Amino acid sequence: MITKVTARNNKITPVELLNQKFGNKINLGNFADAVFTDAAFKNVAGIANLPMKAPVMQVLMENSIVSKYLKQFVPDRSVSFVEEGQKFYIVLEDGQKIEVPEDVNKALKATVSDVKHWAGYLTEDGEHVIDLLKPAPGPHFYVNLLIGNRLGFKRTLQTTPKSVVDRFGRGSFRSHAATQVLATRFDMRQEENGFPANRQFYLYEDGKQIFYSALIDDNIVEATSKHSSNRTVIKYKTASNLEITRTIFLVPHKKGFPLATELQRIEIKNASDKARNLSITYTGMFGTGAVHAIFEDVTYTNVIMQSAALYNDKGEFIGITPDYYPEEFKQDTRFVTMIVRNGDEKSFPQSFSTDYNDFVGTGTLEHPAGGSNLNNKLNRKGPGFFALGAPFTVEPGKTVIIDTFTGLSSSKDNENYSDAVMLRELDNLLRYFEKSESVEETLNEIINFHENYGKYFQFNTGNKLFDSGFNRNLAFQVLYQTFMSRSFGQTQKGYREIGFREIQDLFASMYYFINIGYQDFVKELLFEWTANVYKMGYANHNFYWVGKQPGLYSDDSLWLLQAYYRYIIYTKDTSVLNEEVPVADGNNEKRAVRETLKAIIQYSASISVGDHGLPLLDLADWNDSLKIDSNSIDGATKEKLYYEQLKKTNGKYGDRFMSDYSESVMNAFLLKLAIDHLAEIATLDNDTQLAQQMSELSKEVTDRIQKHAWKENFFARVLINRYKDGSYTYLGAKGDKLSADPNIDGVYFLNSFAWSVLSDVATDEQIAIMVDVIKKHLLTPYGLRLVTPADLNKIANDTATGHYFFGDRENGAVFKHASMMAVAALIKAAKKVKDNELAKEMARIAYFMIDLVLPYKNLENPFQVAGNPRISTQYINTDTGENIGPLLSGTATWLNLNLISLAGIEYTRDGISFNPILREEETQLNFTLKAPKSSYKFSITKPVGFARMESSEYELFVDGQKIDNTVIPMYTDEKEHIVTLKFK
Amino acid sequence: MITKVTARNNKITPVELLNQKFGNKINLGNFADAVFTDAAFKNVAGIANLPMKAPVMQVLMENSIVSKYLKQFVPDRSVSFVEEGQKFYIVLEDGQKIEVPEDVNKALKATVSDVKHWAGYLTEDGEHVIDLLKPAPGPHFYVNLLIGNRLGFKRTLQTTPKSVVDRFGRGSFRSHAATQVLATRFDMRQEENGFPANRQFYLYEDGKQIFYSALIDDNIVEATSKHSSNRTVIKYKTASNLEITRTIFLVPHKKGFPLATELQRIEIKNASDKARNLSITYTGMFGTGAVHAIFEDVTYTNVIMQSAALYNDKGEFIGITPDYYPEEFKQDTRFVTMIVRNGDEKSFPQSFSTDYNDFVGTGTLEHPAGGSNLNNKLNRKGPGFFALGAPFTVEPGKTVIIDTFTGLSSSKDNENYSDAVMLRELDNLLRYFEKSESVEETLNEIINFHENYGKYFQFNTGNKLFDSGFNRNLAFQVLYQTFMSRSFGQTQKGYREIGFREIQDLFASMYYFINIGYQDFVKELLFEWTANVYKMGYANHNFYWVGKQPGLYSDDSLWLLQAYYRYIIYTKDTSVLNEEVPVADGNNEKRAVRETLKAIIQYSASISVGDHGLPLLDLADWNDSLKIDSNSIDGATKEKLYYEQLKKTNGKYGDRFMSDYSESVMNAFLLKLAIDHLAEIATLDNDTQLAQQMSELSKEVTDRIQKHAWKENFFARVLINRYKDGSYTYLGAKGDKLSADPNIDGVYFLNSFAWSVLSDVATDEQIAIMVDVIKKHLLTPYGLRLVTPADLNKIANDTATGHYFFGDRENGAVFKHASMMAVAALIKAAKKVKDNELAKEMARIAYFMIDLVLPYKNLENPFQVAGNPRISTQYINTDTGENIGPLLSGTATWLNLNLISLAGIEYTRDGISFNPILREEETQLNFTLKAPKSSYKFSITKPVGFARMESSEYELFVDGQKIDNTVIPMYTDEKEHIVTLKFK
Ligand SMILES: [Cl-]
Ligand SMILES: [Cl-]
Ligand SMILES: [Cl-]
Ligand SMILES: [Cl-]
Repeated sequence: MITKVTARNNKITPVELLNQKFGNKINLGNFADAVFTDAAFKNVAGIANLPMKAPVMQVLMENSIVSKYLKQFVPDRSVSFVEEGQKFYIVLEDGQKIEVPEDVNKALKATVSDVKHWAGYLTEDGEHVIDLLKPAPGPHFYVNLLIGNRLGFKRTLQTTPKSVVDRFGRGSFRSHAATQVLATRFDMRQEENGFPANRQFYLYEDGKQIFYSALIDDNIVEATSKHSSNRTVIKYKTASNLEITRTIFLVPHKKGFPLATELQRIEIKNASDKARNLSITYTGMFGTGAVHAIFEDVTYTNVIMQSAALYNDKGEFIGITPDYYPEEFKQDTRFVTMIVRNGDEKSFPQSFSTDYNDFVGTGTLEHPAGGSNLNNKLNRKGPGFFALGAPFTVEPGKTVIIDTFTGLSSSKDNENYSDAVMLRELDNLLRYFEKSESVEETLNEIINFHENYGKYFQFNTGNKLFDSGFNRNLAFQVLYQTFMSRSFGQTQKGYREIGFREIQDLFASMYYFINIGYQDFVKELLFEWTANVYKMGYANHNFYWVGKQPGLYSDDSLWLLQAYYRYIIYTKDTSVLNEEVPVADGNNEKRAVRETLKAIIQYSASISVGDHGLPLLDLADWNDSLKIDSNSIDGATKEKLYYEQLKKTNGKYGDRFMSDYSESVMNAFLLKLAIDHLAEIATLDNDTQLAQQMSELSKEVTDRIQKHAWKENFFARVLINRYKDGSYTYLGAKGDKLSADPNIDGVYFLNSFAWSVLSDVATDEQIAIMVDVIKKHLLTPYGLRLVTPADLNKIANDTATGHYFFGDRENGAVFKHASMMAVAALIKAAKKVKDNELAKEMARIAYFMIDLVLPYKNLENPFQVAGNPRISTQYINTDTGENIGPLLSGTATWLNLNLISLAGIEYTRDGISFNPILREEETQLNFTLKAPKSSYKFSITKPVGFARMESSEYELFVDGQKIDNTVIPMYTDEKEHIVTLKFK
Repeated sequence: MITKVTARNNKITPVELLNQKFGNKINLGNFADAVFTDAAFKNVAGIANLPMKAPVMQVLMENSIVSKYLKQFVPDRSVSFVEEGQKFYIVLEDGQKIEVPEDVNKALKATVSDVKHWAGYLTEDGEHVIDLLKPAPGPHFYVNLLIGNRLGFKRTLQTTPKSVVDRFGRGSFRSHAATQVLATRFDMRQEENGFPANRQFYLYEDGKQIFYSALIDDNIVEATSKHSSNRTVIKYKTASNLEITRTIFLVPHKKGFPLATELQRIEIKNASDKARNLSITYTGMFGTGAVHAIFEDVTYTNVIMQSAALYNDKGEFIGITPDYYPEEFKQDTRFVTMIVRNGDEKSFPQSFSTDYNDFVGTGTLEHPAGGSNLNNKLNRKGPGFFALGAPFTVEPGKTVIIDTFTGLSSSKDNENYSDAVMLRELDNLLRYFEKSESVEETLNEIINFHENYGKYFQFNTGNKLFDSGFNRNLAFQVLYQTFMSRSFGQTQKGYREIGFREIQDLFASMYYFINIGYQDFVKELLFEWTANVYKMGYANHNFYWVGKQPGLYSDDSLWLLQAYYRYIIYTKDTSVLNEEVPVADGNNEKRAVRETLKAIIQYSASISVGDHGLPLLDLADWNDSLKIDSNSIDGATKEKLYYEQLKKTNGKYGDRFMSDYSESVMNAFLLKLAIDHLAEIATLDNDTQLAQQMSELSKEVTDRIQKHAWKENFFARVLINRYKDGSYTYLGAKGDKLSADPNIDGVYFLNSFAWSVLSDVATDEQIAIMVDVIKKHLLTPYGLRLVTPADLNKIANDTATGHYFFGDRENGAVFKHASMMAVAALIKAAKKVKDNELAKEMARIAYFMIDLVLPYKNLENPFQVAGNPRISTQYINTDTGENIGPLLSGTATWLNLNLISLAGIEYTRDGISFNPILREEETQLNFTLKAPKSSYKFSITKPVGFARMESSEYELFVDGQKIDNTVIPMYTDEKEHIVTLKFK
């Protein structure tokens, strides 16, 4: 009877149909756009020969002239617009070509004139200039991320403030953890991160609204947004020649300031020849302290608070704070204030409202009925809506500046906390920003800070989109992730703690922090992670103020050896091994770092191992889908069972924990690398016993991996020990019996390849075999997928039943973080494998994948690939090519490592092992590199084609002297050194 | 330095300041309104002599003419408007009285003209007629609640659909449990129950928007809403003489229909002299199946679904369904369809959109840029936004009808479930509603169903607001709560299961259901609760599909004896005692109801008792604040410990469980009543052994309560057993040492009084003493508070510190459910106490409290008392008098019981024990009463003053015969009997 047609099962698209109906009576070009004319999909209206994919028909339908014109043909007849000469015609299925009227011709010409820039463009400094009327490619594309600065102050990760701002300034603003200053919204749309009033304001004249910052109407003649490094600037021009500018940024911390302050400066220039008597109404919504009650008890969120007014020492109203009854919601105190600067005069708000219903009245948020006559009523309840009002006359050619300060003080940074602390810190803040120029000086301080931070590594290639993308945008994102991990963004809105394994972010950022004088901050972070390791060697899976989930995931601790290795090899600072750091078990116990590193290795190499001597998988490892063992145990449980086992069987600590649990081959590689790292650290520390022990153990673990985990054509991913009849014994290579694709024998995991190489286990021949498998079965037109299709229900039960349509997340996506770990392996191998043709191929795959993740390239075909042109996104949908959020991701961290590796930089025992791998079409590469006590300018030349030091002829010079040693010294002479490499 | 002034600490209000500057220069009347002119509160603008409190200055400020005029004086000068003759003047502090201009005079006259009806009015049938422009007293005031009908079908409480509708049709619509059909909103405002698009639509003419159902602009000349029993009707008239009517109701279930369907009929009449070519765009937002991911992973909610189109057998598009990938979200299937009826023609939508971004475009939801040219694009992602479009020409004087059907099919009502089941059920639904008249016939069926249901008891007094409020509105609410408990409303939006103790709702509703032929449904509910009792006698605290929380709260099982007693005494059906019902412990074990009732009593009278032989409190009882014992145990834990104790101490089952846990005196009263009830049931069942055992146990328990819980001037609330030195031994009477009010010796709990009387434990002298304490310390100007101030930290560290400002919830509110249980006690005692002056006083308190809870009285001073004039609300704030939500409450259930009790009806062994208690000022009371096999007309007359059968002279007649027996038979002769009572 009734039938159902899904979006995916719909037989044909509008553009396919347009081509069928017109493709051989007009030239449709390389791109076109079309819409079905009715809900049964039999006819289309389209337009030919666009420069890229873009929703042109949608914009044309918003135009009353074109819309009316089309209704003489649609819906019963299909039509296509076509431009010949500089005239537009409409075409019918029967062949009639009708020259469109003059007014339709103009509208069509204006609409197509700049399609190539509809998603905006990048400045030479990598800032995104966005048109406030144009459609968005996707919900992350027009988003900026802002951060404070708590360097030099306590608990930087846990206390730095953070904000998200879209092109209209929508979004939210948080202090520590998920403490909301301006309210988050948890609703149906990814596009809605915050309550809609946040950061927005209205202008009035003669009691009538003339402007709302989140509404572009016919009275707005220009409106653009510019996302830059740690600030957003939004500009509008009215038909009445008012020029409005909004600048939004977070205040860097200073002693005595509130823990979080977001500053929004509003400049209003009267570019007309007549004075105007205006007023502003500045609005927003404070976040609730009772976040869970938004779901459970909205009335509770209202009754537990009231609004309160703030007054300076002269008795003048300055703004609003939401006042809470319960003690648990009094440990933070929010505020909003405003100063109006009008010539000589400084003034504060003259009126306010604090009840959304009274403010909107019979109107809407875009056109509030009470917006021009604020009622000065302090609301007895929440929610903490606010509106602050002030009048000002602005003379011809003059500007009025309104500075707004929104924020929160907290017990997290103050003993003996009460709202009296907020009032003192707010006074400190307002005194600091009393002089108009202080706001611009602080903004310039922010700009200069991030510019200085980025100087660790700077590309100079003349592709300015690439150079700015790396030198500014990626450098900022890696700083952002060091402080914020994966805890905040446009669509990351729930409370998330710091995952132990996300020490990875420091792998890339540590060099940046060390080269602006913050080596001690890097050490602090290393020690903070180290305090989340237990005596036995497992780790809290997550931490924030304290740690939780002891040993729940099997990979976690192993990542810490990579962090220590990177730090110690770069700085030669072995003193960190002797730091006495709290053990995660508590009871006031401390242990030297060195002994904790040994314990990490002993847990995964000796105690928590399976029948083949490889680390147990436990609940899961890096891959949360590998819920292979349904009766897994965490580390606290394992520890108790382990001591009971040693007593029952007369064992000694360090003996294996006995079980039929499955083994993680990826953990085996992380462990082998960790052991190598500790061996090299011990050698640098002149600790001969530990170096010998670790070198021997590395050899042993390598032997176990080769004997038990190489399976025909790949390193397996999991070894399975509970089927003694042999029905299943491994997952992750040919013959595993677990493929869900009839055309593939085996399941193949990208990380088995990547980590076999990064750990220096895979032989050259094993690499060649695995790369062939990757080319055939893991490399898609959108990049390297994480794994091939598997049927894990044959061995396990519940991370089962699929949740995604093909292309999304676990159903076949390109996970860009994993893709970048594979690229790290491809680069490392391309530098050293003997076979130059294997090296060439691996480098081609590396650059292919980097090209699919570089954010600036999202502006090449933005309405297909979406993403965000200044900030990474997490995955590529393999059905559509769309880059899909969230923003913060291991992608950015490993992309940074990978581009520096391709430029040739690896830090080793004796200095910089220099071995660059350029693109085949590049003939030059130039960059600068900072070190703590020296600097370098690197220049690389080569012919077109693949070239690498392993197989190509070259000449290397340092400071004008031809040298044969490709390990460049780490200089300490406070000079700039010139490195020149010329391939023959 | 900076100072802070809270809403509550603000020294003086605007009206206080208006009175101070003008109160002896003009007569400000009984009511006035005022606003501060600026943020420092030094001056005011106000208006004199209003008929009630109302936000008049707010409405005046929305008026351009009045707002401009007031700027000649404000903010520097205070002003008051005043009306002399029928002309308006403005007064200044210096005495100047200024006749205001004529345009200002007109605006002022118009604004004040109908203030007394700004919150709407009630029709004679109790329906709330609401103006769509006027402000709301509070967020529950303009709300209606809708319900389906699953009587005659399986799992009624778990499967009946339900909806919330405000005056604009905003809100949400659910199937089983918290399954969302139309999306709920969990955001900052109590006013926002649903996604804003839900139920709303636009009209277009010549490509231009002319109407949006949720926007009243200058082109709307009339706009009202009428909330009635189980439907809402919203009417608009445009300046162009279009008349638009929306009717919203839930479809009663029929075999073959979807489990949930909400029908919205839209009627568009062209009351002009020229035909109009119009189109409609009908919108909404489907609820997500992944509710938790709205908070945790919004991107997930989008990617797991796509939109799909629906087509009838002729290939015509009919609507949209959101299609889900994961199996767990495929067990319900949602739909929306639409039919346009235009003269002879029936048509279906010609276009649709399913992407919110494409629909709104550069516009707003109120003015969407894509609303008149839907794109016919099926969205590959969620959220499930929908817009259905259709054109129609409407001739002069003619009407077009658009019927919309929104709903969900479910596996909860169908084996072998898939979306094919939805398509079949939708076809059945649309075939049923093919003929235009079927919609009106179903609506009339609903109206007639609720009118017939209410006939069990009908008041006929000189007050139609009271009569309709009881006979229609309260009767509906009690039905609603029988099906929905406390699980849904404007602000009740989380998932809530059925609380065991909320069997209370059936105490009132069972008589209504029995008198429309649904006695078997009442039995089924009794058996359903009985299956949530464990063998030992404790109960699951909550249940829905299955039960949970075994014995967590100590009072739960005892309420079931009141339900069985009411049922058995009314019907004489003792057969239910022999029903074999599953025990909550499972393992396919069943037990006869009789033995389960005995076990309930044994648990609280013998096993789970403390040192005084009274029931243990456990975690808490009816009162969730009595977390006195921090090491409490649930029933499963207690049962395991109990069997171990019987073995260690050589005991027998039925012996006391030994502990120092605290005892609940309220539970002792519930238990004593339960025992009396089982004794009487056993006597009716001719079970002499059980009757004698229960009568003896009642005597024993009464003696325990009198000996151990009467403490000088009150029955205590908790006995404390863990302080062997006597430091504390009770809570709830003089001398308990636990008061937090220096002026009160002791803590007093309203329920100690109420349940001591309802259980027939309190002596007349005890009642007199407790009523005195109540008058002095529990009776406020807003009614009976639940408890006096207590400092429980002295016995239970681990506490709270309070969470509310004074007046709200636990900090001193009038909890209206508890107030009604106390009124039930006051009525019971007033009928029987020997002292007529005590009876008179208690009846006065009873009617005082009833007057404060009757919903229709919320329209007397609505901007102060708020609430909802058709539906109860939960509490009264004792600082302001505001009635605060939520809507569903034990208030309605016990109000219904109390008003019937006051009218004189109590069912006893031999019939109807008739003993009415009228108001002193009443001289007559007439009502009708239905019984299963007879009916009654009751008439009572008396002179002014207090009269009751216990102490006043009267004559009682039945069918014309004077009688002395005040127990009227329950007749079975299918005749109407006339009962006449005349007090002398
Ligand atoms: Cl994000
Ligand atoms: Cl993996
Ligand atoms: Cl509610
Ligand atoms: Cl109580």
